[PDB]
Amino acid sequence: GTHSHGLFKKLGIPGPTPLPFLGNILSYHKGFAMFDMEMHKKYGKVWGFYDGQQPVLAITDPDMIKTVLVKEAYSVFTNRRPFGPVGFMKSAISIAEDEEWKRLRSLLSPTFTSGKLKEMVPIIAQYGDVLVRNLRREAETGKPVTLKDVFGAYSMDVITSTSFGVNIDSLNNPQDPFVENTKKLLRFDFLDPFFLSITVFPFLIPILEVLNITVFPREVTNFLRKSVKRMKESRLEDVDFLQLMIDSQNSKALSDLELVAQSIIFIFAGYETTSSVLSFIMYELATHPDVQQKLQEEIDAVLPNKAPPTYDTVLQMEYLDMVVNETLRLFPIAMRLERVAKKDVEINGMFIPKGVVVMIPSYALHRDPKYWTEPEKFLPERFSKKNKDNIDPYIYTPFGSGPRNCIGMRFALMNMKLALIRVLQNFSFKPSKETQIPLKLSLGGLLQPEKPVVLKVESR
Amino acid sequence: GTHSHGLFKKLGIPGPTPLPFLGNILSYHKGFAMFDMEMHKKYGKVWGFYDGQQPVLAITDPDMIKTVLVKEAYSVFTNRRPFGPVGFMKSAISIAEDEEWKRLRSLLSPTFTSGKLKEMVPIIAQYGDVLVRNLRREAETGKPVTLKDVFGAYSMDVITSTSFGVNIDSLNNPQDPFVENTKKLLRFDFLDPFFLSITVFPFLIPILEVLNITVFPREVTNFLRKSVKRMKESRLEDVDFLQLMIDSQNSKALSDLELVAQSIIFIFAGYETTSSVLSFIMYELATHPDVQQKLQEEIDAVLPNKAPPTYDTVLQMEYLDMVVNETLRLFPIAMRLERVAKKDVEINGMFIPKGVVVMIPSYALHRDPKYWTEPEKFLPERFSKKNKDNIDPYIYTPFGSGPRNCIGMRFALMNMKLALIRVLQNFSFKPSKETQIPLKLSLGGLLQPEKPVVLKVESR
Ligand code: HEM
Ligand code: HEM
Repeated sequence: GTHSHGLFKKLGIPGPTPLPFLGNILSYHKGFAMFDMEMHKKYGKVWGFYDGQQPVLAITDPDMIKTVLVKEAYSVFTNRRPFGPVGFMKSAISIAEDEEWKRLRSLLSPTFTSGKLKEMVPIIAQYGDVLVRNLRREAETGKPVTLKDVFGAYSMDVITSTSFGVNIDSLNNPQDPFVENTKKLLRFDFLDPFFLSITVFPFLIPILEVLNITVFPREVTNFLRKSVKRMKESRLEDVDFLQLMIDSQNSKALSDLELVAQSIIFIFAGYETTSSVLSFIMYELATHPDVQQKLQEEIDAVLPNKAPPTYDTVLQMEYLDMVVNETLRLFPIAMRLERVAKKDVEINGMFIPKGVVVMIPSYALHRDPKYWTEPEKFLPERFSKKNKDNIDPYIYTPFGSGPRNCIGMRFALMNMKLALIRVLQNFSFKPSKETQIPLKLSLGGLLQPEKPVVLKVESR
Repeated sequence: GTHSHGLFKKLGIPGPTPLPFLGNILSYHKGFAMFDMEMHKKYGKVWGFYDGQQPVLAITDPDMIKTVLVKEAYSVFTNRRPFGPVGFMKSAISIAEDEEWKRLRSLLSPTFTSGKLKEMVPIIAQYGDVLVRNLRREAETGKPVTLKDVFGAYSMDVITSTSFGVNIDSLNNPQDPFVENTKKLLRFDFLDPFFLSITVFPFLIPILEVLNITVFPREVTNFLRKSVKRMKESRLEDVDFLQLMIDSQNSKALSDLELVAQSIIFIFAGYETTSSVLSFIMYELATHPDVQQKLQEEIDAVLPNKAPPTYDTVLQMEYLDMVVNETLRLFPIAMRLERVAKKDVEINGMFIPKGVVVMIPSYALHRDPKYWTEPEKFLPERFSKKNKDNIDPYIYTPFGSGPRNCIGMRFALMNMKLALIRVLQNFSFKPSKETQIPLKLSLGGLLQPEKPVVLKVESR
């Protein structure tokens, strides 16, 4: 109906007037980012809209954002919006709620410490070497390279080896059953017809769940469930995420099925995200030769030509950090951050009813001219140690913020940097005739290039 | 979704471009009649629209209308659009389909013959007398009279006595259990929130039916079911619709439950319809004193003052027939006629896919300036025996047409005429200060005055 559709009107909150049943979902016809940009421009600091019957409050004031993401994380804003239909993946840390979430976050946090990270570096390193060799041969036969294919394959190689201990060159072994399964763990397009229908008829989710219909492919999760079981029967008895998880449940203990839910959600959270960002980075480097050259000069200085990167030397590369951060400013692939008000609240003068989704529009904030000079331009100096103090951590939020921020942030940052270093040590990347310049974005539910980035790759 | 929403586009048929999920239902914001008028003006002869995902083809060419309502009634256009949730009322003749319908129509047709009608006339007559006495006393204490209350009560008195043999003065016995139940059998507002939701989510109807949720009030049908049973146990053993029905099943025979379904649907089809039209007629007569006076003169001529009307004398009153017909031209209370294409068809050059609802917009056609001079004016002479041959029976369709037209047409016409005669013999009807002039129509799903017609009633 429209019973909920008078909420923001009643609170004096501005926003696009909702249609019966649909709410404002027709405003998604150009994707999430364009919707949020336009609403921001038109309504200002705060606006309300409806995903079907679901009220969503967008906030843009960084003190408000602090209150939601940090200060009242545990009291009120603990969970993201409910998500289904799911089966056992209900126990995935990204989907879990309240005490169940707070428990998983505790069990898993030790796994993502820098100390653990540093021990994982040799493994990630090995597939940098693989990425290079794959790159090199796709180059010495001089045709333009599809980044998503080579970085996609890199993204997988690193997850498997660092999570399970499965050591596969996915690019050259694409019909390996493990590869064929895990490669299906792509990000959801919440603007596709199934999810729009679920948004308009959310009362159908329980019907789907009772039939065990789930948006995580059953065949894949079944396969991974069986794989995990056999590896646990290979480790017991005879350095990866699985081992650390195996060891932790070896004590309120990581259940068997819970363990596998986390393994799967890690792939899901890390696979296409990491691939996408690396593609964006290489696009920026290719279209800004001066930046690519300067980055190559830093790498060569820190690592006298082609010395292998280490954890310590990665942390030494300031310009590398700037390029990664500025690319993430332009392309915050989550686009929005979300928390549900689990009870009535009044934050910074504004009353928010229980059940409202409070949304932080990262993409819109990242490109807001009020906080960023020439926001559409790629300018790494934004993040130089001189200019860096100028950056509000509640305006710049590519990994979110607070207790429920990206738990794999450190790993993803390290992963990408190690990829970039090895790749840049060996090659230069340049536009091809069929490089899309300037880059156009998908008008779908995922922040990605409209067409895959294709670059000419030249050996140094 | 919108899979169906490209149908008319594919057939080159014009119409309002549909929204996802909703189709064109937001176009109903001013009711059915205004929607059809506007679409007619804007698209012309034919147009297509979507009630949710359901394609509806509106036709206005009288040869096309003939083909649908008459020529291909049995082959293709046998049923109206499916209607639920219903329980046992599935076997009501108005709701039944195909062979089940064709059977019920045969079993029930003998009941609505003129010969039967004439035998029912004394019974209907008695409640004309009751209507008058009720009117007279509400008048001699001189306050403006709410037509829907007095005609509403008349409408019920005639159904009960002529259908079951229940003889009640409903106006003065409003808490009689029979009255209290039957008075709930009002017409559905298909633009109310429940029906709009069912239109957008028709896949929910079977879920409702398996829980025996039904749009016919269960308490009422239960009561009427029990009543019918006790009267059948009073007739057996020891002139109305029930008796004629009782006698017919006394032989492919009218089942017990089927009998009761028909009794109920008759009330439903006859109660508010008859009341509404009588109210419209009195409104026209009150606002056109010359017409009311001329009608009173005919009645007095045919029935030398206050002689009781008979079947034969009713048929003698030409100006009475003209006034009734012209009121029905202005206010065709069904508004639309509908048939579903049960298979693919090509009528008059135009292909119509199986499953499309073909709709004839009676209200729009009744007020179409191309077929009617000054269509908004009340002009009984339209239907004078001189001008009457000028009337296309597929443009003027207040009772529909073909094998599935209004089976109670004769009865309803006789009923109203007998009411009007008795009422006009005794009173004159005039505007009150709070009479709405000109009359405004409801913007809801039912063709009715926006506010109830209230008239000053004066004894002759
Ligand atoms: C550059 C790549 C990545 C980006 C841009 C990214 C971004 C994000 C963002 C914005 C959130 C939501 C934070 C919030 O709501 O405040 C998130 C959550 C999460 N991410 Fe990442 N992520 C990336 C890679 C990874 C990787 C490699 C992992 C590996 C484990 C991972 C695991 C997770 C998990 C488990 C959550 C949910 C945390 C929770 O609910 O407790 N992500 N990510
Ligand atoms: C002035 C009052 C009335 C008007 C304007 C009216 C009008 C209509 C219309 C337009 C239809 C659809 C015809 C078609 O689809 O071609 C219809 C159907 C029907 N009407 Fe009436 N009606 C009235 C009174 C009555 C009464 C008193 C009865 C008593 C039995 C009745 C019984 C029915 C039935 C059973 C149907 C469905 C017939 C079938 O599907 O076979 N109506 N009516």
